Amino acid sequence: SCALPTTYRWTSSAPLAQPKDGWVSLKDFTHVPYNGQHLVYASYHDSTKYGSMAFSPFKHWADMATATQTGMTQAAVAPTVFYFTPKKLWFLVSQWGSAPFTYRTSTDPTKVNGWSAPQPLFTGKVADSGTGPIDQTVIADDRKVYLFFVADNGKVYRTSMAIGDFPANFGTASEVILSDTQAKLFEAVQVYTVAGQNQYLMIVEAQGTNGRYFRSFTANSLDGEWKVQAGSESAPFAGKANSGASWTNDVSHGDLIRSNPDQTMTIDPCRLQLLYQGRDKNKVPSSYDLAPYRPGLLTLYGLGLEQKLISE
Ligand SMILES: [Ca+2]
Repeated sequence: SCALPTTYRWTSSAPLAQPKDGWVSLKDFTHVPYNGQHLVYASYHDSTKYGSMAFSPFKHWADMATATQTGMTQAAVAPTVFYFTPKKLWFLVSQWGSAPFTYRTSTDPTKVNGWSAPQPLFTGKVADSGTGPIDQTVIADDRKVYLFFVADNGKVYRTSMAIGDFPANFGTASEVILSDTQAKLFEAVQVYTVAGQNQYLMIVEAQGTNGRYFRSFTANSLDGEWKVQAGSESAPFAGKANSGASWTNDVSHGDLIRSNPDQTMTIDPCRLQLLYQGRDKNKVPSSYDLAPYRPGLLTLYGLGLEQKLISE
């Protein structure tokens, strides 16, 4: 069985790429499989600001370090990329600029600067947050499309629309679905359909005493109740305690590897992997925004498909 484990254990790659000259970090990854290749969009930070970028499509993770890094002329910070089958169109969702969250569309998601003009996807605000809504994800079932987000404030938020309405502005409304301390429900929410397991998986980034880490929750439906799965820093979904990463304490904002680029955000638990951001634990960053984040890949320990998966 590929059922998600009670106790997670991973092995990690080394840093998978360095930012090209003029950039300090690569962050906040979103990945889709595309024509047999890895297609990764990301935030980046330079000396003074954030932007967004993509890597040239690459077959193997070893390839990521030399893939070409192309900046987007219109920033799409903390992006989400997927294919929306009921419109036969690719979507890139992001924060800031013309609306709290925006969407843009394309027939070919590898045209880094070929996306449509952004339109509003969400125009709400939330209470008790110094950032406002950040770090969206989007995911659908057969009935509805859902937007989940966080706010640096201990809360996870949700809104939805009918499947047949998408895309449109979700609007101004949102609901708190999880609440805890600021540290416990902080950033980088992601939600997935777990293939073959008849369930949904949520991960949320938390600030731990040893580093950033992910906490997991599961639900029976996207409009259902989320209950904690692996929520402690000592036994997290993914963190210093169980990553196998020697180079980074942080296990931070990224994307599980999706089996299917579509709007269901499906993952194959038999092939469970996390594309994350980490940073050198042996240097103290100048500032958070100058932190030297880099991509890394976790692969779950003990998979039946381990060898086939690791060797690609
Ligand atoms: Ca994200």
